[PDB]
Amino acid sequence: ELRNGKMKAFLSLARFSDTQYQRIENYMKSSEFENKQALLKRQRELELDELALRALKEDRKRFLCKAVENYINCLLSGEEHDMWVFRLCSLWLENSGVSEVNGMMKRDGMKIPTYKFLPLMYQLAARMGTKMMGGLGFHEVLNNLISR
Amino acid sequence: IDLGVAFEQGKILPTPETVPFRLTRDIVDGMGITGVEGVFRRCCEKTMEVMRNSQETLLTIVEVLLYDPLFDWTMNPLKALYLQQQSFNKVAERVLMRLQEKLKGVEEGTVLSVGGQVNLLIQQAIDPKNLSRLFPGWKAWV
Amino acid sequence: GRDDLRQDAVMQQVFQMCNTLLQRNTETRKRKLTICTYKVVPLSQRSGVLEWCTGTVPIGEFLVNNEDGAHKRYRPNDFSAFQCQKKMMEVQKKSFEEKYEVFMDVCQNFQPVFRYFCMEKFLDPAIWFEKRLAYTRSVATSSIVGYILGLGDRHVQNILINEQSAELVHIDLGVAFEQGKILPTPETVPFRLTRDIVDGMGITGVEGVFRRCCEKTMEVMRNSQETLLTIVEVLLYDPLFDWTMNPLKALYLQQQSFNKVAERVLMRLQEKLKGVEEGTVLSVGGQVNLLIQQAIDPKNLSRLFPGWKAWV
Ligand SMILES: COc1cc2ncc3c(c2cc1-c1cn(C)nc1C)n(-c1c(F)cncc1OC)c(=O)n3C
Repeated sequence: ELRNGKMKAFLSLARFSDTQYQRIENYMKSSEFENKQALLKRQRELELDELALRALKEDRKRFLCKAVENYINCLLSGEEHDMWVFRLCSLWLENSGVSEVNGMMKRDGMKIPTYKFLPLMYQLAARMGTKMMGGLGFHEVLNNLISR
Repeated sequence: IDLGVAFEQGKILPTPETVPFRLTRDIVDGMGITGVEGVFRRCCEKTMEVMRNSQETLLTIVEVLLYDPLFDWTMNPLKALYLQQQSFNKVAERVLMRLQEKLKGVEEGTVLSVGGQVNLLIQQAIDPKNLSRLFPGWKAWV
Repeated sequence: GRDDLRQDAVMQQVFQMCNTLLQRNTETRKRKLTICTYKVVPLSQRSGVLEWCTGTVPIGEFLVNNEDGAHKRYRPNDFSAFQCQKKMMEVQKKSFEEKYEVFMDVCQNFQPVFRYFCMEKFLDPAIWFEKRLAYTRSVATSSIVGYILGLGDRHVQNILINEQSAELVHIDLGVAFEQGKILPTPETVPFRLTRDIVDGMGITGVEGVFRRCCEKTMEVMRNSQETLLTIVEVLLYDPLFDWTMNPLKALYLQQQSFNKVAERVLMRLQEKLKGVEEGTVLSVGGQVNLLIQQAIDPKNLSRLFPGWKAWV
């Protein structure tokens, strides 16, 4: 029961963080943002925009990291929400170069039982390559996961 | 079988498919005297409501699927000619959006209940207006 | 002079149409929910004449006047408005967390005193209650209508309160249709619902009459979404309407792509009317709750322009 409670608590936190991250990403890709940037493009205002953009990217990265961590924690505990591996792998693949989600996959992503990634085998094997390397390189971690 | 065409890519084809699914007269006769008014409508609304409740999971699954490099869903003129004898990111975002309105239930900019959506789908499927326009190879009368 | 008044006139016409829609519905008609309106007669491109609302005073003049403002007669030991404005201007160039800390520090030492308006002007408890109820209802209907039309630049000097009736009148309607968010240091609130306006409502704040009037107005907005959509669509395609924000107005406020931006504004207004917010369909109560929390959030208020005077 303590495990089941942890799984639900981790899943709820992951969903909230994912919602906030998706909101930030949608605002980034939204037409209002590009319209505001174009209006700026027409000297302190440029600096203010740069600070705002940097802080927004920082918030997006923070929310993404929290969501990934909580998804990893949720998948470890039990088996009712195995289907959230789809969201987890989508977040990982889209954010290949974060170097923090890759680190968390290298450390705690390996602890996940391997059978949970089975529905995503086609896409995972399609994405995997050899361009990136290193301990935290995306391709190296993906190759290790495929091998396991 | 032959699941090559999906995600409304048949609507892009010449002589587009104008029905959500095949609900021709033979299929309706298969159910019996009650037709679509009986068990068919109830089962459709229940499965539609279930798919509505799990919209997030379906959206995530489809988003993972379409971003697969080798999936190759988008229609190209070669497949278009074979069937009836970067822009990729925009098309993917568009189909994800369309799936989102389908799961939420918004059709033609109008929010609809499960029953209303099912009724609209059935009336499109059995509509002679739509069935007449289809390709002869589709065999709507059959 | 040297100003364009056509935008104010057409905003007034849209307000009149919204008043008619509110009057038609029984639920709002019982509550006497109306939008205060005035006659604007533009005379040229840069000149015009318009009605003077007698018996009204700007809320900024009543609240934060330096010689006889409410925050000086009341709470004399608190920060002066000058110190608050100076601090908020100083923290402008700093990071967001510094902005939040400075804003909360100012708000802690600058407390609302707007509740005493009706208390001092109306000494009979029955009249005081009636005027306070009218004030709350006016705030609710003005906030909802402004959110629907995307009204912006709602600073202290752009709102008038009628001394006799205790009702709020909105002026200087140049910026609308969510164009304030395109500005530098963008506005992040649907409507002005700062601590003074909330305090003036009463001890209940937004929990009581204000929330319900917001839901009633929002429901009326929803039921008439198609007529409102047609009115706004006719309005925006006016060649002389000139609503799109341009850099000159952007610098002035803070010291064909037209078809695409117009259709974007139409879809945004349609989503507002049906209640689709951040991609999730919402009930009237849920949409009202979201709008209220976005309006009263100190996080959003801190990032605003000091000219907007969020602490006020
Ligand atoms: C219909 O237009 C108005 C009616 C007013 N009626 C009373 C009143 C006003 C009014 C201002 C306007 C107005 C609209 N625009 C676009 N510009 C102005 C200016 N002002 C007022 C003010 F609030 C701010 N700035 C100046 C003001 O007076 C000169 C005030 O102190 N009182 C008592």
